[PDB]
Amino acid sequence: EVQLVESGGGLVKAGGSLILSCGVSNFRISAHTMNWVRRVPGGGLEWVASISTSSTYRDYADAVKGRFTVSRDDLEDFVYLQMHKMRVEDTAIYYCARKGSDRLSDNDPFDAWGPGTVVTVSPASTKGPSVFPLAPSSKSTSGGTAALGCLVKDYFPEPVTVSWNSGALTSGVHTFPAVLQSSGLYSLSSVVTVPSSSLGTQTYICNVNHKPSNTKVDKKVEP
Amino acid sequence: AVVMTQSPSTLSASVGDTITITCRASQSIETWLAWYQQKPGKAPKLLIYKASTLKTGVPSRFSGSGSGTEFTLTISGLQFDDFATYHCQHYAGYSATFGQGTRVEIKRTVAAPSVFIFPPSDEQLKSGTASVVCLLNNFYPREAKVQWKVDNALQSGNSQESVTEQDSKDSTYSLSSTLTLSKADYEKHKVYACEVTHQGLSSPVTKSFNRGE
Ligand SMILES: CO[C@H]1O[C@H]([C@H](C)O)[C@@H](O)[C@H](O)[C@@H]1O
Ligand SMILES: [Cl-]
Ligand SMILES: [Cl-]
Ligand SMILES: [Cl-]
Ligand SMILES: [Cl-]
Ligand SMILES: [Cl-]
Ligand SMILES: [Cl-]
Ligand SMILES: [Cl-]
Ligand SMILES: [Cl-]
Ligand SMILES: [Cl-]
Ligand SMILES: [Cl-]
Ligand SMILES: [Cl-]
Repeated sequence: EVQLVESGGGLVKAGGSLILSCGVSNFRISAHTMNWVRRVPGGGLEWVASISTSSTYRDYADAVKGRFTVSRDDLEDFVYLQMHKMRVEDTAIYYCARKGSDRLSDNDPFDAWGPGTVVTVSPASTKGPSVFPLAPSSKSTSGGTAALGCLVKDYFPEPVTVSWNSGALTSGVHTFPAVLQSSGLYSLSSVVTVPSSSLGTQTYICNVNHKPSNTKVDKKVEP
Repeated sequence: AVVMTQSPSTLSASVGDTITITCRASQSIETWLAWYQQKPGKAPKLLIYKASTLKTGVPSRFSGSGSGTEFTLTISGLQFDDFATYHCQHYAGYSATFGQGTRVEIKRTVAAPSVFIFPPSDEQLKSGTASVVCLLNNFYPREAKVQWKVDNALQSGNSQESVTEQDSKDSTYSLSSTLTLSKADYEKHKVYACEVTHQGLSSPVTKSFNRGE
């Protein structure tokens, strides 16, 4: 009859944050100390955090202290777990659990548990971009002008910086705002227009810098 | 149930101009109206509250007026710092409602986009993905429509757009549209077309290529 249900979950890159919530049915949380527990991939359970009635005492596993926060909402019956600076070892199924028994005492077991929500922390906090040419052709000519560029794909987090020819080429450069792809990674293109007559008279190199991953890529764009 | 209506939604002007932005309420709101300034990627900043009271730190070239159902933000002597979006807001004890925003930009003449298309690189293709890029360059005003057609079948759900901030030298915008296909899907079709509609184009302009040619 009593039920709990966790919401939030899924994939987080190392160093990231994720917030979980717990809602309930057929009881009021106000009477109960509420807990978060997790089941790690090796199969064992780990107590994560406890929050007492009226929030007077909040307690945390050593492994998460200073990174996790538990809160409660007694009027609408929710418990929250904020998780920050997440680590691979945080990867687990997370359950909210009530401390309780048929008759309440000063120290009861966990009598009711949610079904769990899976939280996965990927080890890579950063990912350097892949850089592809946007090659000039008759299809990227308009009037006496040619366009060329670099597609800077699949990096995380922002930002990347893009120069052209080590900073010697700045006129006619547009570096677009990044877009978040459904993959969770960023992409942008940097383009430059030049006279069609300058093609073949020099090289064009985009210099891509991704500070967060300490990745630098130079890409030559021809013809 | 209070609805706020802001006009115009885009306002194009020059440095030194005096401009007026209007916000009207669907029912009387006394003087319970605020104005915020917002720059791209930043938080809104409160400028004026109770219709006419400037927040500390706000230069006197901003002024708010009005009461009841009609309110005005006036900026007297536009500076570069003032090009931004302005939002009006009715605020009550337990709710608020905003106007739709007014984006204040630099005025210039209509300029058609120059359109450019880029097939995926052979390098990218090897790794299983095809990004097809259409560039709309140096156009004004910012409103523009791009449609992708693959063997004349209109595409939906598989492209993303990005637009630049207004250019500091020629006051134009540029836009990229990127079509992303699996290599498998890409190799199923021949003609890839970017069709562009813009006020400066008498009829829409299509740039296309044939895969592999
Ligand atoms: C107030 O009683 C609550 O808190 C108790 C302790 C103090 O956590 C616990 O044993 C009870 O089951 C209940 O959750
Ligand atoms: Cl797991
Ligand atoms: Cl029991
Ligand atoms: Cl149980
Ligand atoms: Cl992983
Ligand atoms: Cl320049
Ligand atoms: Cl770097
Ligand atoms: Cl300030
Ligand atoms: Cl803006
Ligand atoms: Cl064109
Ligand atoms: Cl151009
Ligand atoms: Cl994209």
